[PDB]
Amino acid sequence: SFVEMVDNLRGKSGQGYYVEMTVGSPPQTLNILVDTGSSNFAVGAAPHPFLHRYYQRQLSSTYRDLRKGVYVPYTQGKWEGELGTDLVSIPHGPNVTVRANIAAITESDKFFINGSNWEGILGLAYAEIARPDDSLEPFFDSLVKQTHVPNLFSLQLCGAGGSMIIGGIDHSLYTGSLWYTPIRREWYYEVIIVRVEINGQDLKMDCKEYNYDKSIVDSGTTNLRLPKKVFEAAVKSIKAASSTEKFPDGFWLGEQLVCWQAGTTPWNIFPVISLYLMGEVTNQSFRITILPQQYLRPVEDVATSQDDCYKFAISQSSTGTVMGAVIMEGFYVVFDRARKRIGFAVSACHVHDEFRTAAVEGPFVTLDMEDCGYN
Ligand SMILES: CCCCNC(=O)[C@H](C)C[C@H](O)[C@H](Cc1ccccc1)NC(=O)c1cc(NCCCC)nc(OC)c1
Repeated sequence: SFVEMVDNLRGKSGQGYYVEMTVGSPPQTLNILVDTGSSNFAVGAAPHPFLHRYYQRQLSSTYRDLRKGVYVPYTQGKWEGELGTDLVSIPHGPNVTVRANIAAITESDKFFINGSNWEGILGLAYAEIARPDDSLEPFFDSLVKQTHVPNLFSLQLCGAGGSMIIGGIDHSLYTGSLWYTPIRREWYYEVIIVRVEINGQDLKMDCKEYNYDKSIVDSGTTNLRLPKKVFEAAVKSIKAASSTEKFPDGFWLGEQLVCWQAGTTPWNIFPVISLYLMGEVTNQSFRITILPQQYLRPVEDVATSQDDCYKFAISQSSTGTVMGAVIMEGFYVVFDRARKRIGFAVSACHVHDEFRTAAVEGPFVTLDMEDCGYN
């Protein structure tokens, strides 16, 4: 019975999705960003301009110091602090309490986000990328070891809350079939993209380019991030499709925003993006189709609530493909750790106009999918 965990997430793709958690004895309540792109559980533990509250180790009778420091650098931001353990619970999660590793953040740089309403981060990926090293057991590993919570969780991120189903799959959160792609290696949630189409036209690149470095699923990043060569081809194709309208080159860099009179956004001139993922069966893939309503991120114009403004949510990467929050929105994503696979289905909170639809479709036949992984 997962109904208690439905709608247990708040926040947005721009500043992160967070779940409520309690740490220590007596319980201290904190809002924690859910991050499938990392593996450290860390909380603000000292005053900071953008923190409304923080973990007070001194007030917890169950806190234990590990006398070890830690620092984590991300694509954006970094923090350092002191490692320790304490009792942790998830109010709108499974009814259980675990002793988990906790990094008490004492200094940070461009990590906390003004007005985000979260005070910590829950890294849900594997120990291989945990800092300072892989012997620091991540939270979800601790959860599975100390309780009977099954070794999987699912994320339903919704655009303009959501759900994190801890320990299972809630069939009422999606429609259609779940399609699974193998987790290539247990460090990030690494996957293999075997084909990319824009408005049904193949990008016709060596599929190794799509995974150049790696390809990961990351709820803790906003954008779809693409390696240089793929980003240029994708932007070139998207510009061509919307060429009847003018945008400054800063828009295509995610710097500048674009606006239109409310209700006149020309969605039809922006193409759909189809990402084909390696399937579970020999020579078989499936595809997920991304609408422009996902990669044109709505941004509030505080000057005049007249227009509808958007930011281009596709950016260039030097560390491989990242399927960020705008890609996961509208899909139900199953992180099936027990079976080393990630499932995609159309979400019940799917983004839809009236002419096109986000979709998860298969099967497709794709030869030599193994040659698409970077080495
Ligand atoms: C040590 C090995 C593990 C390192 N693993 C990463 O480094 C991954 C690739 C990355 C994280 O998901 C990071 C988590 C995060 C979340 C909030 C604030 C800072 C960092 N996220 C980003 O670094 C990132 C976040 C955002 N926006 C914040 C809202 C998130 C929905 N924007 C970016 O734009 C480039 C990058």
